[PDB]
Amino acid sequence: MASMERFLSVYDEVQAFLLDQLQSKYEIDPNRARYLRIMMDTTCLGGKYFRGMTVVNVAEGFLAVTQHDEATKERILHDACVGGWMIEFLQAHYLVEDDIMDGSVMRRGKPCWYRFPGVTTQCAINDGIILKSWTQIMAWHYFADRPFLKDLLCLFQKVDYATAVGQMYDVTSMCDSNKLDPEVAQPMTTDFAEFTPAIYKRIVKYKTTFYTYLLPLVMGLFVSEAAASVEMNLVERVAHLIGEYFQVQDDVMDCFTPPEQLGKVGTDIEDAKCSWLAVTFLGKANAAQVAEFKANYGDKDPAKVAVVKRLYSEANLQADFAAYEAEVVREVESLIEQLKVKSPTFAESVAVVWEKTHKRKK
Amino acid sequence: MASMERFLSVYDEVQAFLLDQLQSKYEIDPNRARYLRIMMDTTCLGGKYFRGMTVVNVAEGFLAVTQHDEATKERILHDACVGGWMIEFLQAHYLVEDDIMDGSVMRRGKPCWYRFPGVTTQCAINDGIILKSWTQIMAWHYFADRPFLKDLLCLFQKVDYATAVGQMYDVTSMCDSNKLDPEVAQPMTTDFAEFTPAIYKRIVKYKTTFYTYLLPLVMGLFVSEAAASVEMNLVERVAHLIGEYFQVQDDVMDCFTPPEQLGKVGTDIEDAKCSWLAVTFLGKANAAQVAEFKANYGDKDPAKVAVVKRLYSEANLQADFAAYEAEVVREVESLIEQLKVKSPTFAESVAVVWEKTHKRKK
Ligand SMILES: C=C(C)CCOP(=O)(O)OP(=O)(O)O
Ligand SMILES: C=C(C)CCOP(=O)(O)OP(=O)(O)O
Ligand SMILES: CCCNCC(P(=O)(O)O)P(=O)(O)O
Ligand SMILES: CCCNCC(P(=O)(O)O)P(=O)(O)O
Ligand SMILES: [Mg+2]
Ligand SMILES: [Mg+2]
Ligand SMILES: [Mg+2]
Ligand SMILES: [Mg+2]
Ligand SMILES: [Mg+2]
Ligand SMILES: [Mg+2]
Repeated sequence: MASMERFLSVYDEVQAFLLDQLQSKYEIDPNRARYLRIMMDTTCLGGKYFRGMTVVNVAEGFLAVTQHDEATKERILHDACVGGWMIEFLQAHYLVEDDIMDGSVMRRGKPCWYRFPGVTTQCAINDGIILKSWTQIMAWHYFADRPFLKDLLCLFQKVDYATAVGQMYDVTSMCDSNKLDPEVAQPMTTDFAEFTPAIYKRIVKYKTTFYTYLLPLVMGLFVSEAAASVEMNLVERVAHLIGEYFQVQDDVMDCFTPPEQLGKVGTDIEDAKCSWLAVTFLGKANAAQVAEFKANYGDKDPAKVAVVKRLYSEANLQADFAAYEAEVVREVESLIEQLKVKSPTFAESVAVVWEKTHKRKK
Repeated sequence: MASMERFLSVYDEVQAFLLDQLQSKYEIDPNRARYLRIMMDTTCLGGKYFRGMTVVNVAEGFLAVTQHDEATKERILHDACVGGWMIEFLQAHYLVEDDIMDGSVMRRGKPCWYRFPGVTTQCAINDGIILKSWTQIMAWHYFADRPFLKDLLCLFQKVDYATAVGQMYDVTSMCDSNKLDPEVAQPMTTDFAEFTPAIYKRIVKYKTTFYTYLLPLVMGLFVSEAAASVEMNLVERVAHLIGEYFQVQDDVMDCFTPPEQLGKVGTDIEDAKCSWLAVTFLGKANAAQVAEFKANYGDKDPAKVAVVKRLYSEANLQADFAAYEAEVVREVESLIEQLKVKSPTFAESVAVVWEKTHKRKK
């Protein structure tokens, strides 16, 4: 509501500072400033801002149940917005490199940045790297003399690294561990032995949950100086859980949601990704169903994709997702309940985060 | 050399720390731990270690004239090495992405990281990103209670951003600035109107000088708690001057130093880089020489590349270089003299940095 407007207003402020500074300190010319402005806008906007708005929400929750002088209310909320944009830009960074890494065509209804007619792949790689650097400029500039600066940055470091590590689990999830070797070329897996719930869970824990859930939540606490007033173990546990469900949704939608609605084009089947559908399929498939899977998965051929998708339809995975959903709903409620004990209001924020995640169709 | 091996010993400490942390905190498996170990070795080792050793030298220079407890001596020298390695991992990061962006084949006598038989481009982009995250994991781990932690991290960020911006100038140095529009396909320059000394200076200042000279020198002062005893404006001026000269050498070597000596294969001509040779050549070429250049520059064909090299030879470009060097000598020497005023030992450290840079053959 008033929350979204404030968040969006801050972007313009952040962008102005960044681009103005490129002029006065970095000798940028008008056309390259425009290039980076459009880059920023394309890769940072048009998402649903779940991450960014979570830190705002968490911050709002503590303001509402307490009393603050108007000045201190604005500092915190502005800080929450800047923090949120740090996260949004960090995802921008990830999505840029990820689309290149996954050979994707579309993101958020437009071409992937690296596929923009005037954008070279080589430049896109560096653009992505600029996006992450931007998070650091904005933290030092806006949070210069904040008590939480050191904790915020340290946490940002840890989360970004966990995500880089997860991306390598993800991007190497179709290879055989025992044949993984920089010196020797290696084909994708034939046995699919490493398509297990445990291995799947580990990829997702790192590539997704830390920066999508833990960071927005804990960052919200940081700007409020309210970390102490929650059971951090619970925050961690609820972030990993909602985070995992989030990625399961993403994996399902990759296959089943029309691009016209999703805003992106699926590549999981073609890239031989250890997705939730593939693992769950191998969890229930008979001998003939497995054999057909192995002969068709991980190949660009549009016909072979249809054989996998057909197999996915026949195995009632759509319904296995419901049984997973139901299970997750129980666990989330359980953790929300446990969060109410020390912080009834943060638990409400987590409830909101959950409902948004639960109800999304992207 | 003894100090070299002492420096390398800290690399083993850092590696062992990173890798052990991946096992105990990141659920890494032995095989991926191996992969990342070899990635680290290939990307971080085999260079001259100029950047890393420079921070060791700076610190050694202050220790010789200052009063410290022996424990404090050991700490400063260990910090020096760790900081040196932060910088070497930062270059590792830049070199991995840069070799992808420039389409290069060889780095430090071996294939570029992305050209390793079992590496692939998509995980190489991420490996590169991992390298930079390591610099931050290092900083936070080894420097946690250090008074210079905030200054070091803040300088590191700015330097990193500077470089990223510089890579953006570099990678778009062959487009007409007016044609720079992400919406519209990007044809290479035909007039070469932007191959001017001032435009060349801008690229180099940002892509090279900050991370190659400024960062290690100031790093040496931070870990030493010796920043107050230098004129920082002098440090900046000398860093940018020696840094530019360093890059000039690199551009010359790209074309003239045989790959067996250089440890890398030149791509500047192929990529249509705004290199020193191109800028200098275009600044003295006659009408026919310009024409033939325009007809052959920026193409992969080895016969084309040969003509540009043939043209460069006839243009007597080693004579422009000797004239550039002779003046750089004057100016560097003048800055070293000025540094002696507040800091004779730092001045001497800059003379050593310069000496090594001046007669490097790769
Ligand atoms: C972490 C994942 C699964 C990438 C997609 O994130 P979103 O679908 O939340 O992307 P936007 O809201 O930013 O578009
Ligand atoms: C080539 C440039 C200008 C980047 C630095 O490379 P170096 O020449 O310092 O490479 P290593 O010593 O790290 O191999
Ligand atoms: C950590 C990077 C997040 N990646 C999410 C993507 P993926 O499913 O993990 O490749 P996408 O489905 O949005 O392209
Ligand atoms: C950060 C940019 C430094 N890269 C140096 C390279 P370039 O000449 O700038 O591409 P190389 O010649 O070592 O490949
Ligand atoms: Mg993807
Ligand atoms: Mg991906
Ligand atoms: Mg996906
Ligand atoms: Mg290069
Ligand atoms: Mg380059
Ligand atoms: Mg070069």
